[PDB]
Amino acid sequence: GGEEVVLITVPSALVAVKIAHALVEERLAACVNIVPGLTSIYREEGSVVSDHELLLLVKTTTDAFPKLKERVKELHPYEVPEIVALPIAEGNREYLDWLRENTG
Amino acid sequence: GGEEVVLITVPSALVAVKIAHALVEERLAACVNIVPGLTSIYREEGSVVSDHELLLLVKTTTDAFPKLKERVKELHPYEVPEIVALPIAEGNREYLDWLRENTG
Amino acid sequence: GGEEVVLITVPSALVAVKIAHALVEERLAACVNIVPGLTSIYREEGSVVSDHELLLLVKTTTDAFPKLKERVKELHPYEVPEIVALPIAEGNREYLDWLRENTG
Amino acid sequence: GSVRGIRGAITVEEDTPAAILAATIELLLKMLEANGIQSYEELAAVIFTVTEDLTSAFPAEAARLIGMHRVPLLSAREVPVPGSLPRVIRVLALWNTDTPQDRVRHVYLNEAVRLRPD
Amino acid sequence: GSVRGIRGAITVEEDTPAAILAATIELLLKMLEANGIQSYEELAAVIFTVTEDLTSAFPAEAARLIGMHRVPLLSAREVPVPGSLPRVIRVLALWNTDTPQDRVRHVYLNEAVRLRPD
Amino acid sequence: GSVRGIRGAITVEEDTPAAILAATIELLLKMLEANGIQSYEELAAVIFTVTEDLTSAFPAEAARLIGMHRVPLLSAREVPVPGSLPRVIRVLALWNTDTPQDRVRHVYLNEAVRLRPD
Amino acid sequence: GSVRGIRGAITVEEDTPAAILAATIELLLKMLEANGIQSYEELAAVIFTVTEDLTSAFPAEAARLIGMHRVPLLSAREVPVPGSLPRVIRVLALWNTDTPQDRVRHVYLNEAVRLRPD
Amino acid sequence: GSVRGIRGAITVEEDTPAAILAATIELLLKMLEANGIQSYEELAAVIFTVTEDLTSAFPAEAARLIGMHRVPLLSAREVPVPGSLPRVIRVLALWNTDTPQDRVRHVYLNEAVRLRPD
Amino acid sequence: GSVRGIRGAITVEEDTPAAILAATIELLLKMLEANGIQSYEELAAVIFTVTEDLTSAFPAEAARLIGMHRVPLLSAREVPVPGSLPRVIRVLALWNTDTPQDRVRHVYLNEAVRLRPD
Amino acid sequence: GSVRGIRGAITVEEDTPAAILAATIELLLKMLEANGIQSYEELAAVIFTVTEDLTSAFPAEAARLIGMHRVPLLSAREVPVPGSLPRVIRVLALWNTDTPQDRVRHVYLNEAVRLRPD
Amino acid sequence: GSVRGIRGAITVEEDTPAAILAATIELLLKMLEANGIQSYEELAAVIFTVTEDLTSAFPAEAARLIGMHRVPLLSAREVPVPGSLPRVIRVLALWNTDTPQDRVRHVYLNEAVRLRPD
Amino acid sequence: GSVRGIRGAITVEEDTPAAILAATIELLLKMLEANGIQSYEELAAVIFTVTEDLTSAFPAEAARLIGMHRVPLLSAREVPVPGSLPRVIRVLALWNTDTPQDRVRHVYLNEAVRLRPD
Repeated sequence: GGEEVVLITVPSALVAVKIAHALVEERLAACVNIVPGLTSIYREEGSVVSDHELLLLVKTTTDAFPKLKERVKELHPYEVPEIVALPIAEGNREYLDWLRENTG
Repeated sequence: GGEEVVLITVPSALVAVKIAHALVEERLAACVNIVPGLTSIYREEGSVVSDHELLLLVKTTTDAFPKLKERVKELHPYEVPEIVALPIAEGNREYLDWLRENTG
Repeated sequence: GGEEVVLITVPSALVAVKIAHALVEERLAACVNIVPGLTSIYREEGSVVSDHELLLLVKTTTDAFPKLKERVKELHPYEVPEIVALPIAEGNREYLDWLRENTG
Repeated sequence: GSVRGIRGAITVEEDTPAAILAATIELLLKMLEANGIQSYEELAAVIFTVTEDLTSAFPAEAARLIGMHRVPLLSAREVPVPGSLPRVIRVLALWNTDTPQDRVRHVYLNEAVRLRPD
Repeated sequence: GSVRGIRGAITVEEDTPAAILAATIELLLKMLEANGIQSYEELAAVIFTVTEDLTSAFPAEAARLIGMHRVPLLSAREVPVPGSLPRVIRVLALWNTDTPQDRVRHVYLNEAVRLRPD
Repeated sequence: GSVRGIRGAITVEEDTPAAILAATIELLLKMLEANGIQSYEELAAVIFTVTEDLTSAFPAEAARLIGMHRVPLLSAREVPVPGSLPRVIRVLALWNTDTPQDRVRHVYLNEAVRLRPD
Repeated sequence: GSVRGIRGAITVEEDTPAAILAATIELLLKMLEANGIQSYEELAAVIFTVTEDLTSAFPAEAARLIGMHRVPLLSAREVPVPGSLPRVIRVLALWNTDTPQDRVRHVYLNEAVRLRPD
Repeated sequence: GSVRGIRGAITVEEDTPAAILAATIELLLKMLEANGIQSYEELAAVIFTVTEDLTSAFPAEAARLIGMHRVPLLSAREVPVPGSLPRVIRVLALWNTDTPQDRVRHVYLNEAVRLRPD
Repeated sequence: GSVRGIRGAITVEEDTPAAILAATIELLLKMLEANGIQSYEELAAVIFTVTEDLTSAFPAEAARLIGMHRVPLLSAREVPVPGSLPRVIRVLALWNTDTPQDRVRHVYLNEAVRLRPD
Repeated sequence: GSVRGIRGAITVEEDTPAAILAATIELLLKMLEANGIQSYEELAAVIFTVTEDLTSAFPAEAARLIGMHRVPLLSAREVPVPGSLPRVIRVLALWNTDTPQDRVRHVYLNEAVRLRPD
Repeated sequence: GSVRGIRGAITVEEDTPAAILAATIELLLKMLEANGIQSYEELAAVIFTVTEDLTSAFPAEAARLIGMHRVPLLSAREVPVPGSLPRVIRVLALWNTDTPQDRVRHVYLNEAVRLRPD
Repeated sequence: GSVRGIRGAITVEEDTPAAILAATIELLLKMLEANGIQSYEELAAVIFTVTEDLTSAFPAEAARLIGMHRVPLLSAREVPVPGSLPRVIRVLALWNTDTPQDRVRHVYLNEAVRLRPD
């Protein structure tokens, strides 16, 4: 069907809301879930560092993904935003129809 | 193998527990993780609204999915429950064997 | 591309940090997100029980997965660790290139 | 033209910065849509107030996420009257319009509908 | 027309809902009479503030007993400066008039007269 | 004419009445100079708010030291969001002007510059 | 028949509504299984008590998730004796059985096992 | 015979001894009427619980105003879960009857009706 | 048989674990003697409650010093009504007997005699 | 050889055990790398201190995740000077080296850089 | 020679000066015996820390009862992490020895054994 | 060489930043003079502790006014034992010397002389 869940990692609530709102408002997403309170350990430059972060789960479709990537890059305060899409294998039919109706 | 992770979004702890318990008890799932404290931004009717919500991560299999969808629809207080399955590409073999033993 | 998100469930912050740090430090992962505060309902032996748990989201690749599984089994205090990989369908190109550069 | 205040309110379930900001956006945009406001140039000022139980974020910050960069924003804390509706964000906007007082629409969302003056 | 604020204040002897509401009515009506306001259509908004020791009722509720159903009403809690006059209800109304600033009358009742800017 | 709010803020180092009053004067006069206001007749009202840590004086008193005797002055206490800038005095003035929204200047002094919406 | 109380206890790691409800379900179902209770018709009443550190949810709510809709449910707060096991949910059920006192099984889960009367 | 619990609840508007006692009487008598209890000889015990905000009187005292002099009366304080219905008096009576569990009536009065298990 | 509650109470002079345990034993044994109970097999359950000022020990522990190992024991904290008798330990036992309600004896010791329902 | 202390500090955004442990690891490893320490055998002791707002975990625990099992670890709480940088973890290590005092590197991370003695 | 820290800990049952002093002596002497220290001349310093619940005495005083008159003694209060072992006295001694790090023995007494790094 | 701690203490009359800094300087310089320390290169570290009543400044800041820029400085809060000398600043310095333990001089100033170990 092409429905996807996109994971976007953001540094703060302002960013999380700003992006989540823009994606839904602009129909690049039907639904965005914000998961607060993450602890992030990652490699940076030559070492391992930590950060805070929040996670956005964006329920979108593959055809809108190229637009999403550009819009997120414009809003997200990083050189390299962490944007990855995981595929949906199957799901509630009405829900999936709904995502398509509200996306694009 | 057909093992899957199902994301179910629920409005409250009572619903989260009620569903999670029913799915595990009835062997529609081997394990359910509840992630509290979400903020949900989504399109509703003609506008963008927010809600609270919790996220359930259900470790199940594809063959039990049709039953899961029906059971969740019966318990979940929405016209259109948000139920989506993400596939598992690979994993700990003992764990995956375990999920199958405990599901169905 | 083979990029994957691995879900590892851990019982405590010490374990979560110990594993997350080891995977990133050893280049089995480029990035690990720790999601605290889970409630876990699962089948154990003959009944349904609950636990606390934290969730690790590990951004790694499929080729390093076999090593990850062994390293996690060594660190994780369970007979059967819950380690499952979900595939990445697509994503930010720079990000995905970054994961590969930092993994392996 | 003259000045008409616009009021509205929204409730949240928890004192989480994301919830506050998201709720504030929903309310501000809904107020503006209800009254047909296509530009922030018509707003003299916006005053936000919150109940004593919401301290993790300032609603005024949300206003700048929707572009109200030049709208004066002030905020204050509400009187803790026992029995009042908890976790409430209230907004008063001062609108430089020629709209009659009884043609200005007010917005009450979520549990704030119970406090609507109807 | 332009906008002129109208101020006034009243004190009460105790934090009893009836006293708060009664005092609020007395003050609002007196402010309106002082300035010749025969209609609430001229009010852009009314802002009420109270001291930290009055928490049993919202003054804004009184406003709807005298019919200000369409007047936007906002309220906030005051700064607890030591030595200040206790149990004070203060009101700022924004009036859409052509009255000069120095022709707007302000109302101070009961012990609030001591804080009148004269 | 219409109404435009004017905003500004200033910080102080301690909760000393003299510091509060002096800071308030500096901010009010600077706001008025920035916008070319030569008379208080153009001000509909002024609203002052302060953070929870400034309780030794009322900023509104300073306003009468610079002659704003007829300008309605209201004050309120701010929401104590953790991490906010401490000891801040904020002012919203409502100005009866024909100045476009984007031609109104706002004033941020001392450490309040970090919270300027730029 | 006569009446026998059934006791049990479970601990949780945090005061999260989901944890409380989940733990309560685990304990109630385990108590009923231990004693062979296939119907709630045999329960005269259930009394839940909790320690002072669990205030986010009522254990009694969990009882209705497992269908005990007609079982009278009462709850109370426990005595905060220093040194006691924290975050404990205790349940006393009154069972209308003919089971001898020493044939009634009690259930202690998680860290509550340390307080089992053995 | 066997034992069936009887539950009910009532709310009051204020923590006034007269209100507590009056409310307690209303609830106890209504519970007894609902279940046809013409004598206190059938009651094994009555347990009263109250919310944290009612401390001016003991509901158990009311029970002796309606003649339950020989009925064991115990009382306890409830768990203060945020968001719960305030000022609630709850009663569990243990009734030595042969009435089936589903034929026992429970009583919820005033605002306690919202918490009825229906 | 049926169920009859047995009540009693005792006071202590200080919140010392030894005093609490000793007092609890005295009261429990006296209740059992008063009613001729030679075995704990007849007790369905025992519920202990204490006033807010006794937190150094759990009365339920005393019950196991006199051998009530199989009797379900539950405890709860009492409502702090001002003017109540301080440092009071109250016990409700549920007894599976055929004794008429008016033939069950209740025990009040030390200063608890003043609260006896006579 | 002689003894040189090594200092460093790191800040965290919230009092979450995972954040504390992760931050502590980052700081300890960075200090050791900065000074070329390839073995914990050179450390006489490590002293950790934290600000008053970090109570969910002990930084010393992190030290054992990176293998400092034989290094004596002590911790203490810092003086709450108003205006200080919040949520700070500070570490003093005592290093048995022959390194001159001015060749020992110190590490300041995140917002702790503002307190670096430069 | 070099410097090695020596650690140990002991718990007490109550905050009684005699218990604190006695426990401190037991721990200090045991640490010194474990490592063969026959003289206080080898100790550079001793740092004592205690948990938040021990305030009746200073452990450092005990050190002078066993003759450590010339050993610098410093003390500090520990971080109150919830769930930590209560009533704990911890000691870090800095020993001017040539003993390898892994040949230094550490001492954990009473309930402090559960926190031993093994 | 080896390591010897140097101790001293000073009291202040009030919690004023100037007093704290001035007192800290006096004490640090006096300690260094007493022991003939002409350079800070000999100090491995300095640990400052203060009583619970001195929170307006950090003594460690004073150390940088006298040039100890490269000396690791750590600080901690002291245990509030009732009856202790109030407003006390204590310092432990770790000195890399060959001075015998009994040839190291300690400094007690102002009211701290009463706590000197003599």
